[PDB]
Amino acid sequence: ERPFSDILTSIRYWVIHSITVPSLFIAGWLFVSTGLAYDVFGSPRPNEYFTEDRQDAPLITDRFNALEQVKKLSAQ
Amino acid sequence: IGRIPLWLVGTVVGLLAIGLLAIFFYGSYVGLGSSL
Amino acid sequence: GVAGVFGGSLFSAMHGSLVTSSLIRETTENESANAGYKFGQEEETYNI
Amino acid sequence: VNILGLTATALFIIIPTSFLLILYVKTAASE
Amino acid sequence: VNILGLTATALFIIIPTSFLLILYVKTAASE
Amino acid sequence: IFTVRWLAIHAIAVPTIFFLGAITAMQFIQR
Amino acid sequence: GLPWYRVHTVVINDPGRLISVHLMHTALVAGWAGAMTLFEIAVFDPSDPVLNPMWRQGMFVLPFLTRLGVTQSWGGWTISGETSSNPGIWSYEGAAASHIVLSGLLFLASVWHWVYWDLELFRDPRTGKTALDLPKIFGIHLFLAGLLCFGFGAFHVTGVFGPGIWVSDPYGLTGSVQPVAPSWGAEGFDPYNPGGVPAHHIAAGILGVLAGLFHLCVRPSIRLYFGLSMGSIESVLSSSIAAVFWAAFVVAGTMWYGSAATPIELFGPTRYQWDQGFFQQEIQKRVAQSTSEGLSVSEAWAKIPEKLAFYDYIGNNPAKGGLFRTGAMNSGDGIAVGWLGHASFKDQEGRELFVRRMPTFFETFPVVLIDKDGVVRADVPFRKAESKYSIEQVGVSVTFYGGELNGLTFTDPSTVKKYARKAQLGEIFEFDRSTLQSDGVFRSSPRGWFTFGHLSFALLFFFGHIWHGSRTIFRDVFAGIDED
Amino acid sequence: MARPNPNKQVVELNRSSLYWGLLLIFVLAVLFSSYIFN
Amino acid sequence: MARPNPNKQVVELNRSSLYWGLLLIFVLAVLFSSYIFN
Amino acid sequence: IGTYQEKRTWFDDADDWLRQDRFVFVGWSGLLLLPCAYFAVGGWLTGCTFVTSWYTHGLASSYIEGCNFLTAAVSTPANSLGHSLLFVWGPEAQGDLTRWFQLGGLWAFVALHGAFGLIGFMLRQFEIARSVNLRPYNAIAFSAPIAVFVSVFLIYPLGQSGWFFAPSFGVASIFRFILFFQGFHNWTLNPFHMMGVAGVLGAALLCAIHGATVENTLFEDGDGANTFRAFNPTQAEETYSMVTANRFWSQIFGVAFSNKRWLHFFMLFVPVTGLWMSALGVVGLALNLRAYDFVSQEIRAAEDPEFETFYTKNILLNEGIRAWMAAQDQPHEKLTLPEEVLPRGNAL
Amino acid sequence: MEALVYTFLLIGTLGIIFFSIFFREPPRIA
Amino acid sequence: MEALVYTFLLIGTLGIIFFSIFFREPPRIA
Amino acid sequence: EPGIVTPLGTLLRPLNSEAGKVLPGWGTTVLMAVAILLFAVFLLIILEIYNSSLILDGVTNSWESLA
Amino acid sequence: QRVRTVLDMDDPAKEETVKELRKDINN
Amino acid sequence: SVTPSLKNFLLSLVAGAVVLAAIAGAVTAV
Ligand code: CLA
Ligand code: CLA
Ligand code: CLA
Ligand code: CLA
Ligand SMILES: CC1=C(/C=C/C(C)=C/C=C/C(C)=C/C=C/C=C(C)/C=C/C=C(C)/C=C/C2=C(C)CCCC2(C)C)C(C)(C)CCC1
Ligand SMILES: CC1=C(/C=C/C(C)=C/C=C/C(C)=C/C=C/C=C(C)/C=C/C=C(C)/C=C/C2=C(C)CCCC2(C)C)C(C)(C)CCC1
Ligand SMILES: CC1=C(/C=C/C(C)=C/C=C/C(C)=C/C=C/C=C(C)/C=C/C=C(C)/C=C/C2=C(C)CCCC2(C)C)C(C)(C)CCC1
Ligand SMILES: [Fe+2]
Ligand code: NA
Repeated sequence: ERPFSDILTSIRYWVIHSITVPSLFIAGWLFVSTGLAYDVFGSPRPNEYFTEDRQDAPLITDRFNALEQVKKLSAQ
Repeated sequence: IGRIPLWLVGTVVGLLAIGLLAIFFYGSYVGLGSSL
Repeated sequence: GVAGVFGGSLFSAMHGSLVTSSLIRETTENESANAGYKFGQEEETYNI
Repeated sequence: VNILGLTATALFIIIPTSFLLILYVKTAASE
Repeated sequence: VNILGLTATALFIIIPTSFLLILYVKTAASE
Repeated sequence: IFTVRWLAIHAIAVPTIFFLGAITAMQFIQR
Repeated sequence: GLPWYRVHTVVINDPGRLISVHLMHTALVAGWAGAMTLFEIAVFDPSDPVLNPMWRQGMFVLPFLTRLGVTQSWGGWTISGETSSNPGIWSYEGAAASHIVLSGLLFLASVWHWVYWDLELFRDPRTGKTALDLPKIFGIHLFLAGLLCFGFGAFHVTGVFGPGIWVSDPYGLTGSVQPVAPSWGAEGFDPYNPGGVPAHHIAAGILGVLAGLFHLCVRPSIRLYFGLSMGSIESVLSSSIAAVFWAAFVVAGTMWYGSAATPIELFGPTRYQWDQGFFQQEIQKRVAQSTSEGLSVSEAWAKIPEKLAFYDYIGNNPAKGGLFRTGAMNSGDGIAVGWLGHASFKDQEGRELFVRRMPTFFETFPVVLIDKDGVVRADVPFRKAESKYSIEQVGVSVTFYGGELNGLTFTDPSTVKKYARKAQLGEIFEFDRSTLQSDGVFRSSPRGWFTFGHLSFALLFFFGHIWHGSRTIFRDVFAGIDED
Repeated sequence: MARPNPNKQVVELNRSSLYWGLLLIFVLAVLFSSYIFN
Repeated sequence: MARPNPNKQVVELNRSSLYWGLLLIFVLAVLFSSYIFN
Repeated sequence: IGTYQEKRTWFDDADDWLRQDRFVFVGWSGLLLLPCAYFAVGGWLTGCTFVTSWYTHGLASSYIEGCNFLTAAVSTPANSLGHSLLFVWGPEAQGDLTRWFQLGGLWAFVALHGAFGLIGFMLRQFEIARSVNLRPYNAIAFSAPIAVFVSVFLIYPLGQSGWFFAPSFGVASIFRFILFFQGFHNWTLNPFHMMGVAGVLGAALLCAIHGATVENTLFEDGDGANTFRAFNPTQAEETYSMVTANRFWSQIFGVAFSNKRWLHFFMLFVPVTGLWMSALGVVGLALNLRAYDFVSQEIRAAEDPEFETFYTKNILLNEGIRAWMAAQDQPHEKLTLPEEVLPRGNAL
Repeated sequence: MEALVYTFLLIGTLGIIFFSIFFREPPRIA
Repeated sequence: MEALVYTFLLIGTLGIIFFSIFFREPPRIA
Repeated sequence: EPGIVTPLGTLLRPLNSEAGKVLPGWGTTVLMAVAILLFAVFLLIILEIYNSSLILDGVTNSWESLA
Repeated sequence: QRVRTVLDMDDPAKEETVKELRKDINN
Repeated sequence: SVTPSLKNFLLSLVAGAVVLAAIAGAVTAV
């Protein structure tokens, strides 16, 4: 192929990656900072771990209606 | 082929890695998961 | 320490498996493969 | 008794049988 | 128990020891 | 590009840098 | 010479002596089946099918005899507690004797095949070398297996010609060996449906016959022949070991989770029936009914069967034993000789309390009495100082309904504590421990022992399948690499 | 093949393997005897 | 005499003697088991 | 194939490309290994970064919740889900990916993809060894990690009430799993676990000893003080004196290896045997068939208040572990235990 | 239990008889 | 009784160790 | 030298006389693969039924199926 | 007949009972 | 007839066939 030390010492590599790598870093930063991570993965924000109805940890306690119950127990 | 020295590349990469590790260690004492 | 004992097991098994996999044919199937090694032989018994 | 006689009988069978089998197998390997 | 474990331990000692001794004595007479 | 080497590198590297940016952003979440 | 772990390789290229060692193995296995049956008959006590069933007595092959129809003994007793006046040939001892005779005959056949190994049948007519036409042999065997599976499903388990199989109610009270109609719909794939067994065996036997005919006819391709090494018996061994541990995993899971083929009257309850409150729910539903109908609490608990009450007891849980707690459950907690009745707990205020039942994980569990709304109201404290919920402080009495203590009420805390500690384990029974010198620690059920043995064998056979597939694929480098 | 069985093989067990087997048997007995006696 | 022991002898037990020994052991067990179990 | 016509099909082209030597060998096993292993590793990283365990365990378990690398885990589903496969299309998630993440389906995703990735990696070992004509002892040795993974992450929860009691993929969750086995099974007292510990520790000892013995019995073979430059890969003769190694270890420890073969095998054999024994023990624990108590010692302790052994002390410690762990560790049991029933010592 | 031992000993003796008859060392005319 | 079994097993293991050390098959250099 | 001839061995001889006889090419490998994938789908069906990941109309998947 | 009462009566003895684990999204 | 679970299972079979075709296309894309 072509040695890794060959590619990593070339300036074409670095003019490609000085713009690709920070773009991915900023994309991850904005994914966290916009709340899109919370929206995609369902993790609660620090203020919405408890509601005014339940003040303890949720319990799924149901299998065939688990979707409906996690909808009820989640942050609306 | 060879323009920037590989040792300089590795030094910059290691500096960035050490900086990220230092940022992660700083984040253990601030914000979420910091006991405060 | 846990990484060391787990890695010691992993690397012992891997060395071992590797040396054992690359053993040079000196015996037949009705003998032990260990019989292909003689104590104090000068030649290497495996294909590194 | 029920169990001490059991172990006595088992040992009296197996240990001389082991001795005889050792000697016979070495002899038969020597044809 | 006190005696069934006793016969279990004695048999687990003796029967594989008998097997090993048969094979070893046959081998050592062969060589 | 589009080789097995390139694809195997990028499938690890691109999510790694994305996740590192994400975790660095998490370090500055003041609850 | 050979290592001790390679001795049995001397029959790899000897079909006659391979048949001989197979015949010897079959003789040993049949002889074990017969001898184990005779041992279990000699030590089995049939006088109480309700409180001392076979799965309380460590019976392992007795359930497998009872499952397919053998239910009577030559000792004049039936497994269902009735009287057998004509058990016939196929009793428990009859099956045992048949297996002993089969073992002897197979031993003789093994001797004959060991001596007369050099049969021209094993010689290839072209080259004169010893060979086995393994695809053709597999076709013959698959055809025979399909015929036997179809016959077993269409005549034995349907009751058309055989006796049927063991079928029970969902709560294990009125089980018996019955003919079973096949279920050809989706319910035929219900694991707990007994009708799935004849339908499976009929359909799979037909498919086995058709596939055996296919393998009799159609020769393998050269590509697949070389890929799977169909000329080597060790390839067949690796694939057979693979299929066998697949089946071992299937039967272990089926025995552990329960199915129509693993009845609780034969193998004991499952752990999930205790976890999910199966018998507890049924008992409480039967008590709630006939209370709405207008009976008091002293009756309608006497209406509860002692068999069901015994089922609702954690000492019959298969997951409460130990690796070295050996023998029968009777040797563990005594022979159950009577149901003491349901224990209802009340406080000084008159509200009803219930003992929190011990979960399956816990070797030991604290005694906790909880009200209807989920609030802990009493306990047996570990710290009898500055406590707030002890039996003495709360004033808990216990009243028994339906058993040998029916109508009796106990108010002294020293007895309320022991009855609450017993109610932690479910329904309360009296146990004779002097007969077998029981040590007061729970044993495991036959279904638990079966599952443990077969899961261990399944993993060991996964390793064996790996080893033999390795040996087949890498035969030419078995003694070493080519060095060039 | 012929009247004698051609697949005859001679099993071997040297002294080191004997010592390993004896050690395995006795160490298994030591380990499991406490559990068997319970 | 020498560095090895010259009094080296090989022990022999043919199949007829093995059968006689096995018969003796099992027949003694048959005879005496009724008394050992009492 | 035996000087036969062997007309080429698409299979021959696929095999030619798949088994071509590149930087990352794919092979036929790559089509199973690379997707499954990639998805398992990426799913674990994704869960430890973003996915919570707030609904299945009532726990914070991701970096976005404030956890670190030690305390983040992809956690098992809730016990009420039982042994459900937790398909994203399954009757629990029903296609909703976010609620599938919340319900613990990522654990089943990672576990099943990792199991099939382990199968693919073992097949990769087989395929590469067959390509280079080496014996498959590497795959035979790798059978023991797969046995451990199967028995621990699949067989044990399948024997228990649900995937909830499987280990959660994470550092502190594995520590939870370990302390749970101590308290609830007395897993240290299990002889199969004892054999596993002996195998692991003996294999670590064998690795260290060997390596030290080889490095200290080296032939000179050079002139410089750096011995690592005195070995060539194509060298025919040995690099270390086996004779001197044998003499040293026979005169130090009493016994030594004299056979290099047998030594490498023994180094293979000890950890594989230990891991297989531990896997059998975990299979026993799947059915709660524990080596928990010595009944004779329990009888003597019940009939004698003076009799105390370290075994009795450990039984007391396990009781404490279970009682103080249960309420937070098994929320489905809904144990609201008053402190007065919690076993305690004195003052402390 | 004791009947098991008696029957085992008797059938083991009969097995020894069977083997001594049918698997004896053949007398050689040499 | 059981103490006798434990002591016998330990002493037999130590005897096997003694024999494996001092009565080993000697490594032959040929 | 030949083997031992028996009447039963002569009867069974044609069933062991075609060792090493193969079809050229791939033969019925495609049909075998179709059968294998159908069997995999069937095993997945029964696994999902017994796992309660597949819910059907008349399949109770509990001990009440004994009723 | 009173499924609510039998539910609230099986619940304190055993919280893992399938009657408690089934159709409790309505609760 | 067809439950939602059965419909999702059949769609999952379709998706599995799709992803196998996709990885075959990725193999042949070289
Ligand atoms: C698949 C195998 C299998 C299964 C699941 C069962 C299951 C059962 N049998 Mg059984 N049996 C079997 C095969 C099996 N058996 C065979 C092959 C024999 C002939 C030897 C017996 C002979 C037999 C007898 C004679 C009796 C039983 C009894 C029992 C019951 C009591 C629990 C038990 O097994 O004891 C506890 C089991 C164990 C403690 C297993 C030991 C764990 C492993 C093997 C230890 C590891 C090996 C270790 C290195 C050994 C070293 C020890 C040494 C130091 C002494 C149980 C229902 C008993 C019963 O209730 O009778 C009615 C009884 O008395 N069976
Ligand atoms: C005429 C012969 C015969 C008959 C009818 C019996 C009858 C019986 N035996 Mg058996 N047995 C015999 C021969 C026989 N045996 C021989 C030859 C042996 C030595 C191998 C034994 C060894 C034996 C043991 C070890 C045991 C018995 C037991 C039993 C009893 C219950 C059987 C049972 O549970 O089935 C269960 C059988 C199965 C579940 C086998 C299913 C077949 C598998 C699934 C086939 C899978 C591969 C196949 C090729 C796939 C086909 C593909 C398809 C498309 C066609 C019953 C009295 C049991 C008992 O209680 O004894 C006291 C028991 O423990 N027997
Ligand atoms: C039905 C399945 C089966 C059969 C037909 C074979 C057959 C074979 N195996 Mg084996 N194997 C299998 C299962 C099977 N294996 C499994 C499950 C394991 C994993 C545990 C392996 C792993 C394996 C290895 C690692 C080796 C073989 C080898 C061999 C060959 C010689 C065996 C020998 O001489 O042992 C001789 C055995 C003894 C003299 C004593 C063994 C005593 C054991 C340890 C305890 C007693 C067993 C007990 C009496 C039986 C009850 C258990 C039973 C219910 C399973 C032979 C072709 C060897 C080979 O390929 O040679 C080239 C080889 O090295 N096997
Ligand atoms: C660690 C696991 C593993 C390993 C590496 C081996 C290794 C071996 N197997 Mg295999 N095998 C295994 C387990 C394993 N097997 C199991 C669990 C089975 C089922 C009983 C078999 C059945 C089997 C047979 C019957 C045969 C072998 C043979 C062989 C050899 C040739 C390679 C081969 O055909 O691969 C087998 C291929 C695989 C294991 C890959 C399977 C990938 C599947 C299709 C993924 C399906 C996923 C799907 C989405 C379902 C998800 C389910 C989920 C919802 C629960 C090789 C020594 C063959 C041989 O030539 O031996 C000499 C042979 O005849 N195997
Ligand atoms: C290891 C490694 C590496 C590296 C990395 C890195 C990243 C490094 C670095 C580093 C660094 C980064 C360094 C730096 C430094 C510095 C120094 C060393 C200094 C100094 C000085 C002083 C002494 C000071 C003084 C003072 C004072 C005191 C006061 C005030 C003033 C002043 C400041 C002047 C590489 C890759 C290559 C290779 C391999 C591995
Ligand atoms: C000759 C003859 C006869 C007789 C017969 C008989 C008498 C038989 C039998 C037999 C028998 C009586 C058998 C039995 C058997 C048994 C077996 C074969 C077994 C076993 C075992 C095992 C294998 C086990 C193992 C183990 C142990 C030890 C413990 C735990 C673990 C295990 C499980 C592993 C008749 C007259 C009929 C006919 C003619 C000929
Ligand atoms: C789950 C899921 C999936 C999958 C996915 C994937 C496959 C992805 C991924 C991904 C990935 C693959 C990610 C990643 C991550 C990564 C990370 C997060 C990293 C890291 C690293 C670090 C943090 C480092 C540190 C350090 C430094 C820098 C210094 C010194 C050394 C050390 C190492 C310490 C799908 C869609 C199929 C379906 C649905 C579900
Ligand atoms: Fe080495
Ligand atoms: Na204290």
